[PDB]
Amino acid sequence: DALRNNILAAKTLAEMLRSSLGPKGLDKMLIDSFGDVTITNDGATIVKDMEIQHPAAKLLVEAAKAQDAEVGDGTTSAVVLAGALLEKAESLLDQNIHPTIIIEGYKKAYNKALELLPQLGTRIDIKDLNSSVARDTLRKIAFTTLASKFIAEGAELNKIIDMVIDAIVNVAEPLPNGGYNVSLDLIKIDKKKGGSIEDSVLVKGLVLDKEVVHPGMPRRVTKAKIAVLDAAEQIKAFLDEESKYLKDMVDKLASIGANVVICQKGIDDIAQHFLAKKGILAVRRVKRSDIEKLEKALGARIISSIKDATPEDLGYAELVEERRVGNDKMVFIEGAKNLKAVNILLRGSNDMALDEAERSINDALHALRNILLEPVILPGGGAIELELAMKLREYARSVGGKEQLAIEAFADALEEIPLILAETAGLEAISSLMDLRARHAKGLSNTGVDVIGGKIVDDVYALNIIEPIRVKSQVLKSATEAATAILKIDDLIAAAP
Amino acid sequence: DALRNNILAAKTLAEMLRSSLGPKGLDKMLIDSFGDVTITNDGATIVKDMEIQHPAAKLLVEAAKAQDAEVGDGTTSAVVLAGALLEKAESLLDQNIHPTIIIEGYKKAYNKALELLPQLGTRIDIKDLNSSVARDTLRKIAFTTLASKFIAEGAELNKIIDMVIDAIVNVAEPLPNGGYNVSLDLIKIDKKKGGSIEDSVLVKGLVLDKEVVHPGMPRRVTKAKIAVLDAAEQIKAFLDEESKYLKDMVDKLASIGANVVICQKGIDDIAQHFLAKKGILAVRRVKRSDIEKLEKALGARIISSIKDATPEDLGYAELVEERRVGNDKMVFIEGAKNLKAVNILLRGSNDMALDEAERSINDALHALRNILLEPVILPGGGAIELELAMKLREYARSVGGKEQLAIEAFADALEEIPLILAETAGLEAISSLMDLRARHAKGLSNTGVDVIGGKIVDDVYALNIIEPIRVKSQVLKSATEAATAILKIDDLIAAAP
Amino acid sequence: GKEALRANIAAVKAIEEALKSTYGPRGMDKMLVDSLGDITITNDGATILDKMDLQHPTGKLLVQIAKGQTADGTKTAVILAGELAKKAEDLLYKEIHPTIIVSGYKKAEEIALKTIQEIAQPVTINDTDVLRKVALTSLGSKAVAGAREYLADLVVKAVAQVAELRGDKWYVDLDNVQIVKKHGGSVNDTQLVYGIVVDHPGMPKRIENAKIALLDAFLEEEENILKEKVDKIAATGANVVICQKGIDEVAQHYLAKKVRRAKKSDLEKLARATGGRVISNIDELTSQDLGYAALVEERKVGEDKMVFVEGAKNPKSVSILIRGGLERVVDETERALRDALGTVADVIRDGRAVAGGGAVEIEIAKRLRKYAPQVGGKEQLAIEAYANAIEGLIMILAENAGLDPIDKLMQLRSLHENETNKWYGLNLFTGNPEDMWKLGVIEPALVKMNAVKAATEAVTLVLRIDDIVAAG
Amino acid sequence: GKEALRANIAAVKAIEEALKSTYGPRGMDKMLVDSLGDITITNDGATILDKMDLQHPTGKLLVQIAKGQTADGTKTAVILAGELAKKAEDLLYKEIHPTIIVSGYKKAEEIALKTIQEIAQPVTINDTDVLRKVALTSLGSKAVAGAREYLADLVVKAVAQVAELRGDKWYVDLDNVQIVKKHGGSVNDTQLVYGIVVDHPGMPKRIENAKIALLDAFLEEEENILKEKVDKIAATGANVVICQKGIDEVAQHYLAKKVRRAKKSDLEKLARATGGRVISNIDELTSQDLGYAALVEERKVGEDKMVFVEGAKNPKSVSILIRGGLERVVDETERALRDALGTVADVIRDGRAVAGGGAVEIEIAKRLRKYAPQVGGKEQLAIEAYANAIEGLIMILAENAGLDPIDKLMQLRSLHENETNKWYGLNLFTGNPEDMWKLGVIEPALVKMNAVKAATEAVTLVLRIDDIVAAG
Ligand SMILES: Nc1ncnc2c1ncn2[C@@H]1O[C@H](COP(=O)(O)OP(=O)(O)O)[C@@H](O)[C@H]1O
Ligand SMILES: Nc1ncnc2c1ncn2[C@@H]1O[C@H](COP(=O)(O)OP(=O)(O)O)[C@@H](O)[C@H]1O
Repeated sequence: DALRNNILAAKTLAEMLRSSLGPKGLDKMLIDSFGDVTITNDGATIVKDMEIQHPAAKLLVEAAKAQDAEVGDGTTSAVVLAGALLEKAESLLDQNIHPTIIIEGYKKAYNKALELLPQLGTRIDIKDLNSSVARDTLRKIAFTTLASKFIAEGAELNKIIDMVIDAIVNVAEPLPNGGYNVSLDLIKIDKKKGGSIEDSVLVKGLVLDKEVVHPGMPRRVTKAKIAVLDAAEQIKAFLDEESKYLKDMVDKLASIGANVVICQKGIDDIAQHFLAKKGILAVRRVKRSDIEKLEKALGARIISSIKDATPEDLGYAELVEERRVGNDKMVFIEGAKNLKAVNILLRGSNDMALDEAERSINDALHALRNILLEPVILPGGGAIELELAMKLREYARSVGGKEQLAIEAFADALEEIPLILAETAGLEAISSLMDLRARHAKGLSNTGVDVIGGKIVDDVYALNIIEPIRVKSQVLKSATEAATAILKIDDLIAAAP
Repeated sequence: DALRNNILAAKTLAEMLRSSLGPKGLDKMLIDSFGDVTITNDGATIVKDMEIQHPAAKLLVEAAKAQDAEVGDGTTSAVVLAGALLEKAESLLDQNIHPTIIIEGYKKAYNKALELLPQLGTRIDIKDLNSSVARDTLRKIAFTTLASKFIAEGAELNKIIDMVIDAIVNVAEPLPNGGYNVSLDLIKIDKKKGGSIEDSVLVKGLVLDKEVVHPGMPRRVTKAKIAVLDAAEQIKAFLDEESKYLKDMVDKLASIGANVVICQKGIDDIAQHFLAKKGILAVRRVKRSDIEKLEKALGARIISSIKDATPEDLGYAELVEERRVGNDKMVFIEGAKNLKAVNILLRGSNDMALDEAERSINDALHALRNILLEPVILPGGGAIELELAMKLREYARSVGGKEQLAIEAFADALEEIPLILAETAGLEAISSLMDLRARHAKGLSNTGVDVIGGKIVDDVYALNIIEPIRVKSQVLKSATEAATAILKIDDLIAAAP
Repeated sequence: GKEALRANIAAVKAIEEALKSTYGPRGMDKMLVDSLGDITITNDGATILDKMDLQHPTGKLLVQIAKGQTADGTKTAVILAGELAKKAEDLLYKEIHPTIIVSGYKKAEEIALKTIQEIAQPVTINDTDVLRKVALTSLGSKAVAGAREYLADLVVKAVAQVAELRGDKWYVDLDNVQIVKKHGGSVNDTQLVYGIVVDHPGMPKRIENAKIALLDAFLEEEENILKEKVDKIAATGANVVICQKGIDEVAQHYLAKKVRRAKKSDLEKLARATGGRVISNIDELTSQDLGYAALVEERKVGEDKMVFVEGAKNPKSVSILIRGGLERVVDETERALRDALGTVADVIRDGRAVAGGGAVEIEIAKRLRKYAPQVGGKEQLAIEAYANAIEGLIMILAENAGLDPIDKLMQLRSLHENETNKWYGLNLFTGNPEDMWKLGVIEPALVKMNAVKAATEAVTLVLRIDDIVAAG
Repeated sequence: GKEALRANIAAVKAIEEALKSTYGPRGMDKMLVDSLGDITITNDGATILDKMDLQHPTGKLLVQIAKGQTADGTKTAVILAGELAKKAEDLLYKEIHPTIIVSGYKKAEEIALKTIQEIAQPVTINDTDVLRKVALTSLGSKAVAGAREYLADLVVKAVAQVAELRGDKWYVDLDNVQIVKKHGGSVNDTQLVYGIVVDHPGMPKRIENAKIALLDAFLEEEENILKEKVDKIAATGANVVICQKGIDEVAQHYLAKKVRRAKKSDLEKLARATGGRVISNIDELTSQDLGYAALVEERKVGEDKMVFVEGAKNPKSVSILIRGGLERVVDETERALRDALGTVADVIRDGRAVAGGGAVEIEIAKRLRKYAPQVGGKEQLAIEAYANAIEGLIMILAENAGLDPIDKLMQLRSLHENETNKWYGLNLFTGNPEDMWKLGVIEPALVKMNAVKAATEAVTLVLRIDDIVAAG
């Protein structure tokens, strides 16, 4: 009875996030008690910020928070599932089946499903971008994540995808599972205001400056860079040598062996001409926050005074180029020392499209990271759930006792994802599921639900509906843990703090 | 307000018969207050036997009863429609549109629809059965009516249809509309127990007797028939002439000029031999109720005594034949005098299949009669309603004022028939209608709903879904009259008997 | 009109609950209470449904349906219909139109009947062990005071007489079985008689080649009339005279110088057995309406006189005397014996038998689950639900025996994966699953089929009706 | 979670009902009641929504939405959103998922914006009659005491100044318009001034080529400090000094030997017009932060002193003095004038105008009905509903004029079958349909578009939200 109350608590909580599932996930409005509001269909945000009431529900929240902590993508999917499990459990309680039995059944079912996940997983090819196999995969998954959230034109999108791909080329790899570990710390997204999205560009760093003097060298093959802080009693007075000074400064800079000079305070025409004579690439003044970032990568040091300077402070980069970027000339720096992150110049014509593009790239990167960590894809749109359900019924048959009903009840819960996920698309929650079962049991395991298009698809891979295994297994895990923990609790007891 | 109450009364009544519509019409259970019950999905039976409560509803019942009186097929269709009209009217009342306006609008819409019915009607060919055009039509409509109510095998059904066709050949015709007036008084259905349905047979009369004596004539081309009542103080005693008597009786019968003798009391072997010598067709004894029927058609008279007999009492028939009918020999009589009705020998292996076959033939005959009276067919399955709705919206556009909304509201009511009719088949009441609209406005007017198969059909004529115009127009009429009469009533007043 | 449908389903569920615990060979008894205060304790379901205080139209209807075509099987039909109704409800909550559920159930019914027809083991009148088993099957749980293997004998012996083969099938005219009862001793004193039995110094006793007068029908003038009436009968050569209406003792004296029975249900079978016919008015009486009885007589039941019509012409004649202590005993004996006669009669007339214990049921479910995915979406669910509703019977059967339903269901389900365990059912006394055929748990296939059929019909009727209306 | 959605729809419908009758050029006034007891009588919808006692989150949200990008148009957006919400409700009862209704409405929005873009009549700053008409459009129903054709003049004259063309579009920096008010006489005493206006014997008055100090910012020690502060300012060469904080009269004496304003909304536009900039702390004050004003001065309003900054450097400078009797008059005048300025500004900056009277509306509906069947089933209904919801505006507009809604709707619908009546709308005073363009019932296309856009956004937001949750 108290158990049933807990079950109802968790269930009623799950009922709310039932609608926030998938692409067409309805919105939820969070009222920040401070007198503010934030609305979203995001599981994490909702579950986090919301002030939950009932303990069981709070525990479900806890499970969800863990689910988010382990990985970002799937959070709601876990809660809805947990709710489904409990809802299917309460039907077995009415069959007078002790909770512990149901729990064990669910454990076994979970283990079997967990075992079956890879069996039903389509492994991918990550052997280089030379081949373009990876690109096609990355394109599919890109569009998978991008399609739901973009209203932008496809041509603009394609460029963004091209950028993300170009990014992924550079990012690191762990060997053991033949997968790739995309360190998001190795990606910059500089939001430049003004210009079209197609003007956006990727490179290992750039200062967004124009060549100070056209006579000045606009391209240097083998480069050497210097960072200058100062623009070119016991009394100290400057010797009466005005231009000779400047010339000597430039000659010292040339003597150190530098080909590029990025002055902090900016360069005067005389210095420009001297630099132009020596064939040095001059750059206008830059922000302190910018130069400070540059020197550490470039392995250089901000020179306070050129008289005291030394080649120790001399940096280096593989290539530097004054490139055109949407009729806006900019200095690009390539492959210098510690490359670290790849820098995106994001040309947004408006703050909205700017933040939108940034958001898109971020989501795409996160998803691609999640799939890359574990290089096996699953047929989304609820297909894999149905497949698992079939396999789990088949597996349930070979188990006896009340546990045969517990496992079968685990399967009936999975099938709530296809049901709900389609329902969001306004399709009949029932006929869709039986149609799916028909198409599935008598066809490919890839039969699923396209929520965007709002239709049942015979093969969801063809519609570029893909789900990582790393997420799915974790969702399954945390969901099972949650529903278990709820079912395992007998009743409540008054305590003393 | 009182008007709204009346509207609600009629509406609530119509709500019940909403489900009893079409083939899949759900059942309604009538409790005969005497302590008895009868269940049915029939409009007439329900509306009739039910003891209605509210006056408005009673008036709707009255309208329905009239609708049934004029023609049998459509009764519920009128009530549901009326309900729809009132329901669509109450929405215009909320638009603050005076009832009289709505009434006029509905009148105009009705007149236009009534005008459009023939325009959208597919006239048929009734020029003889030599051609088989009529048969194909009759086959389609046969299957239209038969399909919903038969669970029997098609091969058995085909024979029944063949019989009905063979019947219709013989039945009368009115000239003015180039149609046929099937007088159901010109059809007999004799329910013979024992034998298969395929053994059933049609003929202009038959006595179901075997040839009394095999030597006796089993076939007579040019026949002459006699009906015999008696089998072959002031004191009266029979002269001692035993066999000579019989022989003389037979000779008298032969002298009159008869070729067939159907004795009421049966014939003895001696008489049989004499008859066999004279070459007369002898028939065993028959029931009084049977012979009485025979003599009036046959233009003969039941002879009390052959000594006093005369050729005035002599009947006649075109042909008589001892025919085999399911390994059961029977005397068939063909085309005698006043042919009147065509006689069916209905061979039922069981009382159920017997009454079922009879029922089938009856319904088929009634429907075929209804379509034959007015030789124009309409696309059933709700197609014609949708077509009318389209045309009536088009027509409504060219009318102004509040009446443009009254007519449009007449159209919205018609479309409730497709909606409801599909809903009975478990299809979504909404998507089906819009799908129909799409298929209809952009395609043939024959697009409708197959309730049996439970699917939307691009052309319902191809699925043999046909509706007579005679019924439809009347339904439209009585429905309009009803909804009108309801809307026209302002309020209730207490009276004195 | 869901509101009208739910009430029907509730009614069906109510009647199910009424007859639920009576089910099985360990079925508990129900105590019927008349408004008078008098009572009737019984296991038999038909009897309950008869004497039961019916409330709902759909109820009385359901009862009217379950009793149609064999006394037993009603139990099964009712409970099955109840289960089907409940599962239908479960399906209805999922927003599935009734016309779909009906169709599904119909398909399921067809597959079920196919299944029973397929499984069925053909039997003959010669396989008497089967007849005995089938008899004993229904007799279990009747609370009859012993002599089951003797009452079963009487049944087997009874049906044997009432049987003659015109063609392929013996015409077991069950209606020729007379059934009476008296108190004293026990059911071991129960006994058959070839002829019909019926419970002044009068006319002579031992009539050989007896002609039997079967007749359902100022003071001095009345005396003359009555004597006229008697003489009319005397003038037809009637050895023994039977009546239903009250006879004036003067006419008894007259006839004595030349019984009034009580029930026509006896006179009926008397007319059946003797070959004579009943007459409404003695003015029409002849000598051919008199029945032939080769050796009529009378005998003393321990506490009462009783009439015996031995040597009746017709071969298919038989009667049984029931004996016992309390009323409940003799009554339950009567009803039980009726059930037995029914089952055995159907076995003979049909010629097929199956195993009880719910073997056929789990087989049917097993089949339905296989056939279910082969049809459409929404129907599949209905069929599956049908299967579950069938399994419900096994579960309830387990419940009534004090066993865990689900465990035994799962056990049997697991066992019935083998082709070679298609007979395995639930041994309620043992508690474990066992081959129900060897244990003599056998029943007529026709009974099962009919139960399924009637239950299906009932539930479909419940689902087809949308609303209830008062007519005139 | 329908229960949470219906409440939202109810909230939207409530706010619609709140602003409904204010709509149109015969819009009634609403009486706002503060809890203090004080009141505010007004027609302007924005003002209402501002001072209104908002209850629901969705409400405050809706208000927040309708006021986003132009004071007027809010009315339209709100009421439209209300209609859309009601029709959405009507669609919801038909069991249509919100994500469908949303999509439909979005399509309808697109077609609507296409329609407005298509119909729109291009205009220029030179077509002053249009500017006048557009001004007068919103001014109708304001209950302003006459001088509409004069206030409109002031508007047309006002926007003309604040306008300079860098490229294709004039940069009408509307924020340079100062607005003050005083009592006395009537609105015929209203009057423009090129420079900004702001409501001891002190420093000199007529300063030619004036440098303007813009500054938002034991007793003997404090005196020394304050005098230091004054001298600091004096040492920068400031002709006239402006402050916001309270100034000690001693500093007024000092400065007099060398006003404190009240609002920064004035100091803002002063900083805008003079070319100078405000300083938070006078320690940072220089000579370049001083604003240039070619001929500053002061004048007497009939009842009060008032400050005038004439000859401000910036070309785009302008201010208006409002005059009248009661507070409601001058306030309604202010708000009305704001509305006018907004509309005209948008006409100039956008360069397109359409006819009021609901012409654009019935055109949009007319278009939507044509486009509706070209898309899917359930969306078509949503689009149609959208069209109806748009027509609702014409109907309500008819209601607020004391006319029969439906009749006039039907009339206009009938009229708009002709390509040549695409401007025809409803003459509320006349009562009959008429070409709204000749009658000077003209409005900025951008306003209509924005109203549609914001209403659509609001309703979709209402429909997208499934439930409301308390967070932290
Ligand atoms: N000896 C037995 N062992 C197992 N099941 C039995 C036995 N006898 C009867 N049954 C079961 O009981 C059911 C019928 O019970 P019920 O109708 O209550 O009694 P009756 O058979 O007397 O009508 C059948 O389904 C059959 O399987
Ligand atoms: N003179 C007029 N004749 C007809 N309609 C008008 C007139 N002036 C304004 N309208 C209508 O009023 C609506 C705007 O009203 P409202 O927002 O209440 O006032 P304002 O225009 O001052 O904001 C527009 O849809 C427009 O069609």
